[PDB]
Amino acid sequence: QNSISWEVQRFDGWYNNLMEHRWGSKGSRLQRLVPASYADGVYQPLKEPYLPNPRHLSNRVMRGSAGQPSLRNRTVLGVFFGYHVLSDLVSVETPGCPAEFLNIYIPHGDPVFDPDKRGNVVLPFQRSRWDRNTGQSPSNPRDQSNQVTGWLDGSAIYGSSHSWSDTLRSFSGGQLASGPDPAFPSDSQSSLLMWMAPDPSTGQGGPRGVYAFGAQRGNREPFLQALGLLWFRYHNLCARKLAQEHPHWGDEELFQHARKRVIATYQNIAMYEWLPSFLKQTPPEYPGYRPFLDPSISPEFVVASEQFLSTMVPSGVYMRNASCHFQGSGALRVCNSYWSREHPKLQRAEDVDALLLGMASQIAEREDHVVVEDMQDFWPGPLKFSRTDYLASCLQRGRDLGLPSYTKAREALGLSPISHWQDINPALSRSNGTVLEATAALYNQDLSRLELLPGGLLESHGDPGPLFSTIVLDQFVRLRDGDRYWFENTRNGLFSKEEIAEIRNTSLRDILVAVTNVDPSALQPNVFFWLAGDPCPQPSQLSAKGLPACAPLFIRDYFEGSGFGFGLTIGTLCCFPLVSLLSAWIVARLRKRHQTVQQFKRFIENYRRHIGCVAVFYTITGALFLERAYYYAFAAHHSGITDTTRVGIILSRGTAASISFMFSYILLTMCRNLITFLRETFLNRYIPFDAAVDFHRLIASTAIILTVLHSAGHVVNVYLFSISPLSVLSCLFPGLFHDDGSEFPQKYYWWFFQTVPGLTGVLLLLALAIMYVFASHHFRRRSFRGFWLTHHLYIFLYILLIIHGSFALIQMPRFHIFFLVPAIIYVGDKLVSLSRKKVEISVVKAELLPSGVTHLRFQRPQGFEYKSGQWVRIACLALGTTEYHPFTLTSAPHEDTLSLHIRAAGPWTTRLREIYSPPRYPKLYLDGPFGEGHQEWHKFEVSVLVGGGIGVTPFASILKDLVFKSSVSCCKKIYFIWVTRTQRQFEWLADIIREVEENDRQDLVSVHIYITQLAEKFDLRGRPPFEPFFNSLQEVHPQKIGVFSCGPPGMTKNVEKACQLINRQTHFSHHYENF
Amino acid sequence: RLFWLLRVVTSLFIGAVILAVNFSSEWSVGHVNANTTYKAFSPKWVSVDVGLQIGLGGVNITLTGTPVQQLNETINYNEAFAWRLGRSYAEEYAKALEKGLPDPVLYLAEKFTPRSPCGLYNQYRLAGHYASAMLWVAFLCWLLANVMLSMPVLVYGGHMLLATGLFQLLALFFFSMTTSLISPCPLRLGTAVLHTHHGPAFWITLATGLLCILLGLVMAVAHRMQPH
Ligand SMILES: *[C@@H]1O[C@H](CO)[C@@H](O[C@@H]2O[C@H](CO)[C@@H](O[C@@H]3O[C@H](CO[C@H]4O[C@H](CO)[C@@H](O)[C@H](O[C@H]5O[C@H](CO)[C@@H](O)[C@H](O)[C@@H]5O)[C@@H]4O)[C@@H](O)[C@H](O)[C@@H]3O)[C@H](O)[C@H]2NC(C)=O)[C@H](O)[C@H]1NC(C)=O
Ligand SMILES: Cc1cc2nc3c(=O)[nH]c(=O)nc-3n(C[C@H](O)[C@H](O)[C@H](O)COP(=O)(O)OP(=O)(O)OC[C@H]3O[C@@H](n4cnc5c(N)ncnc54)[C@H](O)[C@@H]3O)c2cc1C
Ligand code: HEM
Ligand code: HEM
Ligand SMILES: *[C@@H]1O[C@H](CO)[C@@H](O)[C@H](O)[C@H]1NC(C)=O
Ligand SMILES: *[C@@H]1O[C@H](CO)[C@@H](O)[C@H](O)[C@H]1NC(C)=O
Ligand SMILES: *[C@@H]1O[C@H](CO)[C@@H](O)[C@H](O)[C@H]1NC(C)=O
Ligand SMILES: *[C@@H]1O[C@H](CO)[C@@H](O)[C@H](O)[C@H]1NC(C)=O
Repeated sequence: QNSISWEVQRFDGWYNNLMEHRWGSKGSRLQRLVPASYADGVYQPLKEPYLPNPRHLSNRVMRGSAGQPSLRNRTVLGVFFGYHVLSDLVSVETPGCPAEFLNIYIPHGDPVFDPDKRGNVVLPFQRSRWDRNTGQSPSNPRDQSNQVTGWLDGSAIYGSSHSWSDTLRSFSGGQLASGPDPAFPSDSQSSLLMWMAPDPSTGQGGPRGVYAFGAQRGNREPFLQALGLLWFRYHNLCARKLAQEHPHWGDEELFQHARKRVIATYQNIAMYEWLPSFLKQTPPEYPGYRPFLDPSISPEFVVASEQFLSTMVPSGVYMRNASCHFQGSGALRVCNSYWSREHPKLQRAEDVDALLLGMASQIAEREDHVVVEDMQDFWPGPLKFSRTDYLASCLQRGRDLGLPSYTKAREALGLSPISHWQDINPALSRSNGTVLEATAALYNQDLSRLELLPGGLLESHGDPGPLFSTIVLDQFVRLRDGDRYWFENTRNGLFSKEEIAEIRNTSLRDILVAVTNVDPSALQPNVFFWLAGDPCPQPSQLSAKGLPACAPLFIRDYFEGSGFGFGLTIGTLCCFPLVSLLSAWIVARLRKRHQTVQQFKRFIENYRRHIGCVAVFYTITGALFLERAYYYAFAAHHSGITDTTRVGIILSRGTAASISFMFSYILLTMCRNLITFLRETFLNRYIPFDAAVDFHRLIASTAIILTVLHSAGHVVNVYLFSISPLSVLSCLFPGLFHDDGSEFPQKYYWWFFQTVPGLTGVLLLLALAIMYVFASHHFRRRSFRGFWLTHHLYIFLYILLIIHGSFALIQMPRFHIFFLVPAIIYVGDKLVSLSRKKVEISVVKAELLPSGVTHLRFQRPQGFEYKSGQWVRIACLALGTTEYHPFTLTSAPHEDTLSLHIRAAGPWTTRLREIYSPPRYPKLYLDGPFGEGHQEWHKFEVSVLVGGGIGVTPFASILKDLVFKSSVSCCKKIYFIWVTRTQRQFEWLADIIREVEENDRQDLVSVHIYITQLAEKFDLRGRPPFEPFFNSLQEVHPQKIGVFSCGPPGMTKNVEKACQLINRQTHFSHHYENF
Repeated sequence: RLFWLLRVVTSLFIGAVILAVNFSSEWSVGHVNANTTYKAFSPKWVSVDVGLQIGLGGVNITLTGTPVQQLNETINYNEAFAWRLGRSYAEEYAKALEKGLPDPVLYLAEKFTPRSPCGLYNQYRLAGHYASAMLWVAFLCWLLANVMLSMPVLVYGGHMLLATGLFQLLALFFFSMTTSLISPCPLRLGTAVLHTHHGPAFWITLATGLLCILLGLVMAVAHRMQPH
């Protein structure tokens, strides 16, 4: 189909070896040379009581001057090409997190980090990524995972994946996307791609000046950017040459051919040019591709390679042009160039070529324990501190990973054992060996403890130590002999024999000459060495004298300017009640335009079912809250989020479920058809259905209290989030946050007014304040339409309460689990109460009676057929709203002009009495009868009608109808007994008793009265002795007798005990009817 | 009894399209016929037709050879990677990569993986989550518009038809705020490109929302000004 007659090399690394498809891949795990050396055995790192302090170990041995020349004259381009190569292979620097630190503890009075002797100061340090399937038993301790393709496959130029190798390509020929300048890559791919760390010398952390390379952090030094740009420009050069020699080729063909050529040249240079110079001995040879060698990067390789390359970086890097005029003092200092965004010198391709030609001529530092101050003191700080000791972080990483000691990792490689400290480096102790003494004193003269960084750096005289050399050599031999796409493999079919013999004759001078267009006589044959004959000598060895000083330290303060704004936002949230209060106030002003034990016994007797219901409800809510809070505090919880926010998260997650349940079932409370059906069943004897509104208000108050607790907890949380680094936030809410090294978290107002939970929570706070203040007792008595207009927010409330949980911040949404059944039932009951309609009665006459009762009488609609003991609910619209209030009828069915007796007991009733005052014009909206109309006293020869307290309302209708039916039709001797406390509001009932006594001439109904109020009365102008009552009843006349009763719990319990104590020997049914 | 059959047809069609669209993986549909590499350990290029389908809850990626049997193997693939709150995407991608299914399918699956540069996962995990919750809300409203019409409260049964027709165009917006970012992300497949544009379910939701918004309004205005 085309000219790609080979198997294109994957970017991720998979499918490179036939048997194991996973060996060199993006997120593979490091394969140790020595069993893990953790503290407990699995994942705990050794620490300061056991091993010396990193910041005190660094200061003693690895500190000295900066003007020492290398013993083998290795130019600094070698050092930084090694830094480049060793980012193609291994990368264990990005902190994977369930956030876990192991901080560095500075000694007292450190002239750099603790200058003013402020007791103890802490340098933060975070653990790196680990393999999720390891670290759970002493059989398999925790193993880390490098995040780059573990082959030498140009995984630093083209990225380590395929979605990455696209975001830096232009698809215009085979070319990587450049910017306005053809030499430099496109800074415009900065976010979501590369590593953004603030320049520690100024503070700029913007995406401008962050190029697009294949290594996530290649901008860490201009001297590493130089090689990045070199390889970028070389790819573009060879690709455009391919285009000018094969014009009809596409974009993919050019890209893949140039890519394979660049990868081959890179592998050749790296291996057969850099290794014989890093450690001064050549790789053996190339045997056949070995499909069984394990090319897995070890941690000891990380330590050796990188933490030994760090020993020879100089203080300042030179700069020279083709004829080496070392100006472009001009030697740009290193400690001021970390993460430089735009450098005023390196702004054009000629300056980058000058930097390369200057590095290729400057003899890097010498190879020993001494490390310059530009890394030891002034290495850019990962978080919160802007500066950090390097060698005190490399030791923390060596003990973070399970690195061995120096005597344990010197016998697992076949190397001889060492006797004592003087025998670590025999040549060092021959001249000023007072550093081995200083490091023995630190380790208490215990030789088998060297953390293998100070042990390796102490053995290296002019080359890497015998320990580091073998690790690096055999690791690279395993990398080459276990790689299928190795350019010297004749089986993969990438290059022919002459294309291999041509790639294997390419040095770094050829690439520099091709890219920088420089004459080949302005450089040296071996760029990794300066050997007294090469052109353009060095002016003078670069000591740290005459260079600009390093930019001093400063601690970074999240939540620094935006504290006043945070306090003001909290104060404004708290003054939501005041705004609604003022609005409702102006609305009102505009609308106007030994005995105590018996008392407690009586109280517990009346209020048994209320106490039961309240106790059960609060038990359920407390159980939900306790379940959530206990699960979070100390239980089976993955302790990722709970580090210092235990209190806040416990509070929020505990109150959330309780308030969701309370809201769902406060919706359940207000369904009146189900209640009208239920209160005429045995359920009423266990739970009272006449206190639904009191239960409603109680639930509402409790829910607002718990909601205030919820909001306060979330405010504390939002504060504790605005001071947490990005590396911690990026694994509490993954997917919502990403860890590029900018490290600055989002401000408070982002959490409040730019997130769905925060925004809808502020909206819900406002709606709750409005709905709760407008519903107050002192604000609904004034205007029933104000109360009625706001309360329709509950649908807006139940919309917001679904959006509040619509996210995966902390947990899954559970409100829709609670909200289903109550909302279904409530909507059904609303439809039932909205289907039927009855309206527009006309009030015939309404006289006003004393004691509060207002006798009301209205005409009977034609279709109105009802029974004795049924209530209707009416609303007057003249004063207020269409609010249906229930009232029991007090007229016999045979009588026209249905009646009512209404007792003044609050806002609506007092307003209605005011409306019908001065005797009748307004018209109500009667809504039909609501009852079962139980007439079961026809089945009993003799009945006993008992009514108490408020329950004597329907007995007027009952008795009038009963005497009328007994008279007209032509139930023997039915008795009526009513016991009241004061007989205050029920005087019309006495008038009706008189009217019934006068009507009946057949002597059917006999009334009896017990007033039972002693010593506290007005004289008004005994107890109901049910015990001998039934005994005399059956005696005086031999009648089964009904004793139906309606009243308070005390009287009905008393008559129950009586009829039961006297039943045992007629029927005495005792069918307690609640009208 | 024609009008009764018409009302039943309208109600049943609206309910069926709501249900089908909420569970359909055809909101964004791309398709192309490219020349790609089949799989690892072989240098042979194939001729296939590749296309993905995004459905608020995961993607379907289909690799089908123009000759189904062109390299001694039959090429008919239809793989699904889902990102809804119930499941996880990275584990599915890892299992697919351990299996060894063809390279273009793995590539198009990788484009949507979490932490990929294109960032195509966290705007498809939330938009497809809200547009699948505003289509469970425009169902309880259709049920109420079915009930309030059965027991005639049509004066209040003509507002559920303004709520259903609005909760559909309130979910045709969350899935409309995603093509703004899927456009820059490249999808080059060998020598061909892949353009993903709105598919059937989007236009069907648009039509049904317009129909309900107009029908509720017209019936409410009629039964208000003329209860005929
Ligand atoms: C979105 O994707 C999902 C997931 O695929 C779809 O749901 C599935 O629908 C199918 C269709 O009925 C159900 O039936 C399954 O389909 C299997 C398809 O088999 C092909 O793919 C295999 C791997 O998936 C592959 O091995 C095979 O060919 C390869 O192996 C051959 C050897 O066996 C070899 O000779 C070939 O050359 C090639 O290498 C097939 O091409 C089918 O095999 C089974 O019968 C299986 O039951 C699935 O059950 C459904 N998924 C689930 C989880 O149940 C869904 O429909 C898609 N969405 C839409 C809108 O269509
Ligand atoms: C003759 C008569 C018969 C009655 N019959 C019944 C009856 O059969 N069933 C019945 O439930 N109530 C009945 N009531 C109670 C009567 O409904 C209340 O007095 C009135 O509805 C509300 O009073 P308000 O709104 O003026 O004062 P508010 O201050 O609103 O009254 C406060 C008290 O009344 C109760 N209440 C308020 N609204 C209602 C309501 N819609 N339903 C029940 N209780 C409410 C609350 O629980 C609260 O404790 C009757 C009252 C009278 C005078
Ligand atoms: C203290 C605050 C509240 C008080 C005083 C209060 C009081 C009332 C009262 C008195 C009624 C109706 C009384 C009647 O029918 O005449 C009512 C109805 C209602 N209230 Fe509240 N309520 C309060 C808080 C809430 C809250 C927080 C909700 C939230 C759900 C709420 C939901 C309702 C509901 C749903 C109705 C139904 C009214 C209907 O449609 O018939 N109430 N409230
Ligand atoms: C500062 C204001 C508030 C903030 C910041 C806030 C924040 C949150 C957050 C983060 C959650 C969990 C997030 C999620 O997973 O969806 C939550 C859940 C909840 N919040 Fe709030 N909230 C606030 C105010 C309120 C108020 C006033 C209420 C009262 C209704 C409330 C009721 C709830 C409820 C019921 C949940 C339940 C979560 C669930 O669905 O399971 N919140 N809130
Ligand atoms: C795809 O490959 C076939 C193989 O013969 C070739 O004829 C055709 O031109 C190619 N088309 C594209 C777009 O690559
Ligand atoms: C190199 O720098 C010197 C410094 O004066 C300058 O004279 C010369 O033109 C530059 N370019 C060369 C030598 O190509
Ligand atoms: C091939 O041999 C050596 C290896 O670097 C080199 O010096 C020589 O110039 C090369 N010959 C060429 C490039 O013609
Ligand atoms: C290393 O460079 C210095 C710089 O002048 C030179 O004197 C010395 O001879 C060089 N080393 C060797 C082995 O030539």
